[PDB]
Amino acid sequence: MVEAFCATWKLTNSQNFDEYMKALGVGFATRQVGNVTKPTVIISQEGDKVVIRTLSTFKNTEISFQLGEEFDETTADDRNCKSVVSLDGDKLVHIQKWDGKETNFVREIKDGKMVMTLTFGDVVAVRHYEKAAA
Ligand SMILES: CC(C)CCC[C@@H](C)[C@H]1CC[C@H]2[C@@H]3CC=C4C[C@@H](O)CC[C@]4(C)[C@H]3CC[C@]12C
Repeated sequence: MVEAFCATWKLTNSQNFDEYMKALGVGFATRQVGNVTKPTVIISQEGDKVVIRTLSTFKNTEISFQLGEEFDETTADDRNCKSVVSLDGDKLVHIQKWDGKETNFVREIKDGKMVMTLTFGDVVAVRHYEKAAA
């Protein structure tokens, strides 16, 4: 459940991310710095809401949401999206819709690490995070 994700995570490895970035139409200037930064993602629960903070040398982002309740999200690549995060078994599914398009993130816990899968059509990226000290 959500508890399993409530920790501080540090990005260690990214697979197929540049490809995915470019499928999204992410501009070059955001892309090249998105390939080298290793963000710190801090997930917690305030009341009944999940809070996701992201510390990065490019941008610091923060979002709050209740599971299943749609909300406006301005992504780090400046996409104004209608987003929904829900529980899917033991995984979190984050859906983003914008400009008639859609992309999805799947957060899971495999072997102690947080594995996040990003899908835009047939283009898929996988991002790996290790638990770090709070
Ligand atoms: C965080 C910056 C440097 C990345 C560039 C922003 C662009 C490419 C968009 C597209 C997909 C978005 C990402 C989706 C997944 C993650 C995992 C994590 O680490 C927090 C931010 C991050 C990385 C988002 C930040 C913004 C993002 C990366």
